[PDB]
Amino acid sequence: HMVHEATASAPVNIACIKYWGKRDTRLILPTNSSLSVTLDQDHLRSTTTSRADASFEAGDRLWLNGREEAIKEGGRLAVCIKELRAWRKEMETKDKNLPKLSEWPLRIASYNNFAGLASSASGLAALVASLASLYSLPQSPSQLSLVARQGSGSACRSLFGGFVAWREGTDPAGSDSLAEEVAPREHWPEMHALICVVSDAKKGTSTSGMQKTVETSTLLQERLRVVPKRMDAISQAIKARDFAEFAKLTMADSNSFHAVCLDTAPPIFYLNDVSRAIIAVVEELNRAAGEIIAAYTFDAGPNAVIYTLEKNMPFVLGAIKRFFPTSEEFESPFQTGVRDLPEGFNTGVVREGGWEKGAVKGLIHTRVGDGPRVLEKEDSLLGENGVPKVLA
Amino acid sequence: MVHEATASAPVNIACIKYWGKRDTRLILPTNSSLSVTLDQDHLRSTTTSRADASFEAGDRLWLNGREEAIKEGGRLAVCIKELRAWRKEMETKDKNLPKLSEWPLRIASYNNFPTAAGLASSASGLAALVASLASLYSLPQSPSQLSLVARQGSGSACRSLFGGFVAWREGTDPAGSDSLAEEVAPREHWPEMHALICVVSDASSTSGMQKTVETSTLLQERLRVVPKRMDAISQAIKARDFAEFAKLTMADSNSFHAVCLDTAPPIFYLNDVSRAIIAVVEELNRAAGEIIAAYTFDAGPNAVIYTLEKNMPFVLGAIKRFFPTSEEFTGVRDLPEGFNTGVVREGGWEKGAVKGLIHTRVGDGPRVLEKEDSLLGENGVPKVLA
Ligand SMILES: Nc1ncnc2[nH]cnc12
Ligand SMILES: Nc1ncnc2[nH]cnc12
Repeated sequence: HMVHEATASAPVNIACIKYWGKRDTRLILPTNSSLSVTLDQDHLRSTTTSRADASFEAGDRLWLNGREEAIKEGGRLAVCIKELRAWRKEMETKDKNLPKLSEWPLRIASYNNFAGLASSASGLAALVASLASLYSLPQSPSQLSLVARQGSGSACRSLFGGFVAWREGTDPAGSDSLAEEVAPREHWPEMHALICVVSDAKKGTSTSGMQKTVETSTLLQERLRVVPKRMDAISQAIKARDFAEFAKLTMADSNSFHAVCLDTAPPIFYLNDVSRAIIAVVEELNRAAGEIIAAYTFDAGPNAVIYTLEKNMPFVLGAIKRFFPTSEEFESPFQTGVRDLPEGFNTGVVREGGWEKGAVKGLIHTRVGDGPRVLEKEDSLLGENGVPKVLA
Repeated sequence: MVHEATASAPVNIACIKYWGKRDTRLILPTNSSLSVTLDQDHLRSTTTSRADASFEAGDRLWLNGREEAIKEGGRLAVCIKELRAWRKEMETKDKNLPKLSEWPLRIASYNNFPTAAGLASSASGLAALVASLASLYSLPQSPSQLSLVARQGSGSACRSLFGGFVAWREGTDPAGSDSLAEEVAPREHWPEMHALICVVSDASSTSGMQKTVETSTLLQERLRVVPKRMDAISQAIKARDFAEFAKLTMADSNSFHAVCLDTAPPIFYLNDVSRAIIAVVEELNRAAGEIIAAYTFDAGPNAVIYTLEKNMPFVLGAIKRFFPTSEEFTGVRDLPEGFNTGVVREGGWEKGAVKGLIHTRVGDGPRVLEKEDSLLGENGVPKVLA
């Protein structure tokens, strides 16, 4: 009984130039280009096993984190599977001797090792990489990113390692809305990142959200004029390894994104009081250093990502650890240490009384990473009958 | 013959926000703004001015019982100089008048704001100084003309020279002659307009706003949008259309805080309690089936919630349901049916997260007061000293 199965992981990525707004909601074509750093799969990843077998019971089945997920026709997962099956069928049409993998049911199981960390970009990228390997697709990562983009917009940027653009494109059919390497991981491997996972228990109760910004935010129209300039500038900065300009652009575009969220009617809020305190600390770190050594950025929630070159991570750790005692124990994967605040650091930028333990829940030290990884049989999430090994 | 005048001036709250100066010396703004003047029965700044030929040379001023320096070329000094010059014009035309302009000034001011409210006081404070000196000197100048002096001395002070609904017109004259306040509608036009100030627990405007001017790209689009909001909100006020007034007020408040966020470094005034109040007001409007309340936020986390007098019980009820207030600081209605309490953290907020509530309403312009209201003793020193 021959087994046709592939397992792949894909990385998380954190946008420096933010995706926020679609011009086509079905194809997921964006209102502007975006640009991200791919993070190290040694620390954060999604992993997906896909198997096709002529003897599986009819109908595809998919599990996420051990719970079966319905694959409704037309939805994000179904569309991705349909496009990748079509590319496999094309191979079979050209070479009639190939086994007819495209005709068989799929069994798919995925897990991430993650807090409020956005899991859809790495998750859909892992699905695409896994199925592309299962089907031995000839398509390039760029071509595969067209499919990932339709599962979840920022998933397309997780098809590459290093520093990665999503080019907005101008084709109404989306053929040029895809990811592109701006610089590979080996160009600037010292780019590290500290993720600050923030408690968010004082609020009430993104795809629906960002379209409300498109519909109602007057300030968004100026953001769309500014983003191309930041794309060009941050690409130059990465190519030049100019950390200060990379950092300035990253902080400016993060704040720009949260600004147009605030300008939405009704307003959209993601930063919380802890997020703002982390910004104050990073801003004061750069000021006291007399040099921009760290850059915060925030996606659609209060967690901070702080970019810094490895050599300056002890300053970032020192500042965060000084003001934000964590409930989770912290070990750097590299045993990176902690340095005292630069002389002149104004501790008054943090509230009187400080922050209670757990206001920041925990820290994750990671760095710029490679693209998706095809794994070995040993890593499979599926048992011998095609049902996941772990069911929640 | 004692020459002494006491006047009060109101606080005002901008619906269309002033944020950004095109001229920092004359205080000319990057855009027009528009506010509601609040009732001096509730919040007021009060200033007594006296001129006397036998005072010791040099003007003196006290604020809340503490003496304040009036250095030449400073804001207060230039304000006094301009008003003195208008008085000297009177004495030139009428040689019989006493030479009040030639005599030293003793000035005392006080505001009645609640302890720890976080309310900005410089605007009503300078408006009261201007009204008091104009009364002392018997100046003929109109409120509009006086607002030029208030504007130069303290910006949005110019909008407190009028009651009701007041515009600060940005003007185009580089010397500022047309950057002044103008009445959009008097208090009597819409006296039903009430306001609930929510004093929020909070763990620099002048320098701050110029950083936004220097660094915010989104500000440049805000400056294109504000004239549209000014026209629309003036029409809504004239039509007494609360829902349109409310939408514009909430939109421009959020626009202001957005360009603060887009400043480099970013400026943050709203906090998590501010955000919760916004969630409650928006859900109140939804559950009520019509817009009955409008939040707005200035340079800090305090909320001001506009509402017609008849709907204040709903607004007060919703705020007191989720934000129990402090001891250190009225009929209420239950939440409308269908209000989703999920828009607030479970169980609401701790007591004192909102410290207290001030219920006020649209009010008239500055008031000239009586001898009994004087802040000065017989010798021209304040009655109450710190
Ligand atoms: N790991 C994953 N695989 C597929 N879809 C996902 N959506 C979120 N995470 C996912
Ligand atoms: N009442 C007042 N008088 C003068 N200047 C002030 N600044 C703030 N409040 C004031």
